[PDB]
Amino acid sequence: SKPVTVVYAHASSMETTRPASSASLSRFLSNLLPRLFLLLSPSQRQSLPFNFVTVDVAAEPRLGAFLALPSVPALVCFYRKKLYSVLAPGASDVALLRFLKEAADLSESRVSPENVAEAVHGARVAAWAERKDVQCLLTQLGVAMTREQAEEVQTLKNELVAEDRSEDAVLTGGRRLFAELQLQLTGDSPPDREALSTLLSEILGSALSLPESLQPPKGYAEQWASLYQIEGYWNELETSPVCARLLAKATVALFNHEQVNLQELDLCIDRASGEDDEEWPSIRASLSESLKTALNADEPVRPLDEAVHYAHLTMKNEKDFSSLRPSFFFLGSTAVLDCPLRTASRLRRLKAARLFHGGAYEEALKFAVFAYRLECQGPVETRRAAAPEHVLGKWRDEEAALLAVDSSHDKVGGNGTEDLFDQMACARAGWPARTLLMAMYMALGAKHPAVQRSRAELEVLLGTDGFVPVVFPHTRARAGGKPIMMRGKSGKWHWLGPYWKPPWAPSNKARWPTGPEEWAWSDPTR
Amino acid sequence: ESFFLSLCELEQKKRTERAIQHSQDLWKKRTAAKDAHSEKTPELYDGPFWLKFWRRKKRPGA
Amino acid sequence: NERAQVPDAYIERWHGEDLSKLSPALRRCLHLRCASSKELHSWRKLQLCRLLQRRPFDTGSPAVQLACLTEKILNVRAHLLRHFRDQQKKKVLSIWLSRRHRVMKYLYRVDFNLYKYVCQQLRIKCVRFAIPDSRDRQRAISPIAVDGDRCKFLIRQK
Amino acid sequence: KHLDHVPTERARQLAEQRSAFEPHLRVKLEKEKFLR
Amino acid sequence: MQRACEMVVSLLRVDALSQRCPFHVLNVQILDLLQREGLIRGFKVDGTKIDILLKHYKGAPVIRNIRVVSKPSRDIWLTPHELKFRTRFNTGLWIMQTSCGVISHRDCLRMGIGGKMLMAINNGY
Amino acid sequence: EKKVTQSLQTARVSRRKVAHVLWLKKLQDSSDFLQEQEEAARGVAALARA
Amino acid sequence: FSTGFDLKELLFLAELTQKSTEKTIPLVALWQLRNLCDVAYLVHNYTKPLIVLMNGATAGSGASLCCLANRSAAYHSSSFTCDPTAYGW
Repeated sequence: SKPVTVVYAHASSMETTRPASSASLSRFLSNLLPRLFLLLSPSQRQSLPFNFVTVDVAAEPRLGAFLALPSVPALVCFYRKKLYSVLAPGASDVALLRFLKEAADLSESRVSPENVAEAVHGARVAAWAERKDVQCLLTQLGVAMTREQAEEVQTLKNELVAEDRSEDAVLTGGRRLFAELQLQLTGDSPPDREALSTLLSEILGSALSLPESLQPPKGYAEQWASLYQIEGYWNELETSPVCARLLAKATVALFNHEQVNLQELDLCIDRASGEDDEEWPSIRASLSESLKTALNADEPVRPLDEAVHYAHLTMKNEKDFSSLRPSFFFLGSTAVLDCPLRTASRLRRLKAARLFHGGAYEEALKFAVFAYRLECQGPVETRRAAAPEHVLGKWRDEEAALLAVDSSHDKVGGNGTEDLFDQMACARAGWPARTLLMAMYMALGAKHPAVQRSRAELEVLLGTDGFVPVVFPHTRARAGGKPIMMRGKSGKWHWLGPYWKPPWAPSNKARWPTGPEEWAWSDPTR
Repeated sequence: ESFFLSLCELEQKKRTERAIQHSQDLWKKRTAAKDAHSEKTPELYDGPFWLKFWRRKKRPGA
Repeated sequence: NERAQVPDAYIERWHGEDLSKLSPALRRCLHLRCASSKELHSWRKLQLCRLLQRRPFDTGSPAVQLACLTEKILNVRAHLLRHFRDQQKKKVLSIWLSRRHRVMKYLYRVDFNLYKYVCQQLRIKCVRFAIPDSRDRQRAISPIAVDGDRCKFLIRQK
Repeated sequence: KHLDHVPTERARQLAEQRSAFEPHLRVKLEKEKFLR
Repeated sequence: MQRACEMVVSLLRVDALSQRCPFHVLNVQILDLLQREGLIRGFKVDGTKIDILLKHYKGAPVIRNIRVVSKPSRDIWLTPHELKFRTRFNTGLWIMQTSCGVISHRDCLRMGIGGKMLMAINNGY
Repeated sequence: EKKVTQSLQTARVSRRKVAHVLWLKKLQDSSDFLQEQEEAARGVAALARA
Repeated sequence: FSTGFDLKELLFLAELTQKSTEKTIPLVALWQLRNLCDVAYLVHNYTKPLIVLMNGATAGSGASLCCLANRSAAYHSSSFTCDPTAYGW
């Protein structure tokens, strides 16, 4: 069906005895429309670019209220069942032509400009413009289509916003950069890591958040005026959830690689159980050169929205000292492939990226929780259930469960370098196991069924569901002093005025139990 | 084949499912209330002023 | 003169997405040049906050609060220059100056590396809190002269 | 301090309710008998 | 330590059945000793505050006099041989804070360890 | 869990800003002189070039 | 009400006892059984009145703490269920 539908509203019922205005416009409109395209005959209703439909305002009360037209008659346009600009009555002849010209452009022969004067003048006996596409027209067409995820039609409009124009960059510049990212994330094959790094640098305005493996090659009124200059389109990622959603998509896809195999990867998952065994010669001596490379590749330790200008700052004097640091991440080397626990965790991440790109959403979240808990809870993860009454540290702990464990329980998880305890002290530290999991909740939203189900699962799997924080009130003392009125014949206040509520006053509900009256205003927005 | 060991497997598995469903419903209602509060005009106080609550009478003497 | 400068930017985060729906005539009104003092002052806070923003929609962190308080102190100081009979606000300025001093003490013990980085960007005289301050005024701390680099007429006297 | 584990009133109430699969608080009125 | 001295005002009431008290780790341990002697009917931690019941007998309450010895601004210490002189020919209850937990004055002399006088219950001059 | 609230905050502010755009559109429509001056401006532009 | 040594505890005592060829009863099995007899005899031989009320429903063999008491009581909100043959105990 035609996406553009022009609705012509008029009231000709009252003028059945004496036409005044309703019939005057019909005579001119019916004679001009056919000439500009070359109530109406059905044959000529199919060659038009928009659906011309007429409705009587003074015939149906339900429809009259929906449009809510202050005047009569007036032309109202529509596009994919959405309100558009409305042409008010009493306008000049130039205004009418303008409205029709834009109506036929949204749907996307026509009369050439050289023969426009004769068509309009000759149609008045019964009793296009040279401007190119409007800037707002293209922007309004791309904002709505991106939700549909087009493949071939999206590329065309992307190329028609920058060519031999170089005239509008403060308005259309924001959408141009984000439009290219969607196209790159639509192809079946994995996107190019190098291509994404260059594109994302401009949007964020800094390369510090990007991984080191994809970073680029290594007066008085002027000095103080450069402090408020921030390079980066942050406004697009704060007041537009649609725009901010695409940002999380790139983070998930960055964990993927190029030289990978689906069959090989699948087979290796089962073999490497990540137990106390230093991986058998069966697994260590069965890895190809392609897989080895992937494992060693860099990944974003922190999200893109965290530490965008101070990521390179060291964190040496932000740690805690403790001789007791038991962990499974100990094999005489910091290398990924030189650890059994780390090796298993890595494999999971690879498969998660492929599933998300293909379309599998529910299955993708399963691997993310698997890996996050693997390194957190230790090798003991096969037991897919709640903690077996082993949650220590609670008030009035039972002695039965204390004797059912040993030193094994004391071992803490974490990442290779840091641990759980280090993260508690330093708020800037992080590890990939958390960045990957956090990149998925925002990508699919917070109200998504699957996201909601996975969010609650983590609480029960970690054995901490039903936590109630305890916080005490704060002191009632505040700065300043009591109200004081200046003495003398000059009545004036010193610190505070009459409208001052002390910190020891009762609640407003008890002071005004009557509440607003029936005749009171329900909107104090004066 | 152990009869006592298998009993604990079912008890723990069933308990996990009950918590997951309960938590999901609790979070849904928790966020629903906050959304409504952040989409209404602030209520302007119009009750009696606090003119008598300024001065107080604490314990006399020491 | 510096406080009266109006850069080429927008208020209320009026990105080009929404501004495209308005007429060119109407867009002038929304520019910073046509904005008021309240809108102009608010814009400066947003730019500085993003420089030390840990996560989107987060202003309670000590890093953000340190920058926000700095802009508020200068805003009141500029007003006192034009208005000199407003003696009621003289007491309010002291409260903010002392409040900002306590923030530095707390941030110094929790994060030392970050405390130095924030001072360089804002050109604020970094001071360490490792020993108690003496009672002598000739060697004690002075919250008024914290921004010695930005202010050259409020350092010391005789 | 907010992460501390202290036994509150609402904390125990939620634990009992979680056991009941999708058994709530109930009250009883005074027994008024004319034969007494 | 300050919250400990705030319990005497609430527990020292005649026309009352139950009184609230701020929650504290040290306060919980004190109530246990008093209940053993039969001075408190019972108590319950209601979260941010603890609800403690009051015991009465023939109208008058079981507690008639409370004396606070230890204060946050200082610390009273007595040797095993000095506590006996202080506490003699009396039925009072003195809370002693020893290294091995909290015990009454009667048990402190039995072990012979140097305790700390916190408060007095049913004490005269 | 903090990341979950980030998405909700963006949606909440987005709805508030949407209502603001509607108010400004009313002014434009309701304004007569704005349209009249704008209309005139455009006409002269093409005549000078032609 | 008091369920009286629920079936969950008895399951562990059965498999452990029958695991060995000699069927030697472990110490834990007899320790719990003997304790049940001590409490049952004390309530019956109480030297002072023992008032008890069954406010809840009784399932299985769990009425020993009310029937053997010196002064037993009941009310409308009470029940008596005892089906040992179903559980084979």
